[PDB]
Amino acid sequence: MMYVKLISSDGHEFIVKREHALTSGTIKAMLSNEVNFREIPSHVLSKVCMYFTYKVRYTNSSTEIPEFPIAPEIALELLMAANFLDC
Amino acid sequence: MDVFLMIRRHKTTIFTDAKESSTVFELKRIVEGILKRPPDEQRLYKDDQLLDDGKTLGECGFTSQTARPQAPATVGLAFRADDTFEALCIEPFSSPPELPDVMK
Amino acid sequence: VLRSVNSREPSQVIFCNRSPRVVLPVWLNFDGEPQPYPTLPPGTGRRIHSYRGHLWLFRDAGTHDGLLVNQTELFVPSLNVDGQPIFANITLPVYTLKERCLQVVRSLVKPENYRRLDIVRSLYEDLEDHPNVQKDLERLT
Ligand SMILES: CC(=O)NC1(C(=O)N[C@H](C(=O)N2C[C@H](O)C[C@H]2C(=O)NCc2ccc(-c3scnc3C)cc2)C(C)(C)C)CC1
Repeated sequence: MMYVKLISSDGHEFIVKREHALTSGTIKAMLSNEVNFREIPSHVLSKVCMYFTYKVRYTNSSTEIPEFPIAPEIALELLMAANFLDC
Repeated sequence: MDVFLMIRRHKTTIFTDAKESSTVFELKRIVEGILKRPPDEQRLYKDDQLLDDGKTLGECGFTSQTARPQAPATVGLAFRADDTFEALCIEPFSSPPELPDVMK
Repeated sequence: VLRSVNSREPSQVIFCNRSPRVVLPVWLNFDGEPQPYPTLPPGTGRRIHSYRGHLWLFRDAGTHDGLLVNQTELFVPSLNVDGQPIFANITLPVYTLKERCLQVVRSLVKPENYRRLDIVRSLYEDLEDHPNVQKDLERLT
């Protein structure tokens, strides 16, 4: 299986499936196997990775869909990341 | 049934899934393909508890309704350098700032 | 363009709310005006009387966020076979991460304060441009 490494501004290294990371057109362009994000800290990028897993699992599925949870304290930063990543 | 995991050591975090019926040892083979260290140089943990190779992830408390895609369960990881194993160390994620006033 | 047909052929329907939101059903009348109907609490169901060729869509009653019905945007009652009703299963879509972040930020900040947020102008416009049925009717056309 092909994995890629996404690195947060504080040096946390997140290893995810390549297919999952291609959810983002921005990440695809940065690849085309490691990407550094200078403006995205780990408490945000970890959530981004969890969104990829959630999306791939529940897209085109029958089983009832649960809400994607976002704590108030990270919502503003997560919004800015999602805008940059187009996801 | 699929379980969704974060496998964590120091500042490394791997997102992956596995079967509830799969074994601890089989999860080490997954880590081996990604980080290039064999099973005999790996220890896996749930919180502070060392996991035995022969046990299933289900037996050890990773079940499909607690290890969810949007909220995966954590498995700790320690490597052996030379003769002995390092202690389990997982660096915490960064802290969010204060909520702005207009969000209170 | 998008409007119910006046067929007068009865059709019984179960509205089943399999979402965690409060649900607003909306009937598109014979001139295409949206007409709101009583809400459904999370997890609950109602047996209602509608007609063949009538158009319905479903929204979050508090925010107007978009919801799906049998995996799509619009629901049209069909012919009942053997007296059994048609099921309208109402669910959350998989929202984009951006739209979900906008939902959460909208639920915490009063509209007058969107401009005090420290973000690019385009995201302030994205917040202000909140979900709305008329907007989506124009899109669907
Ligand atoms: C008299 C007449 O015009 N009959 C016809 C018709 O189309 N009637 C419409 C009608 O009865 N409709 C339109 C929609 O198909 C639904 C249906 C109606 O109003 N059914 C009653 C009803 C009441 C409550 C609810 C709901 S929705 C959530 N909770 C409830 C209880 C659903 C349906 C209406 C023009 C009177 C609004 C021509 C066949």
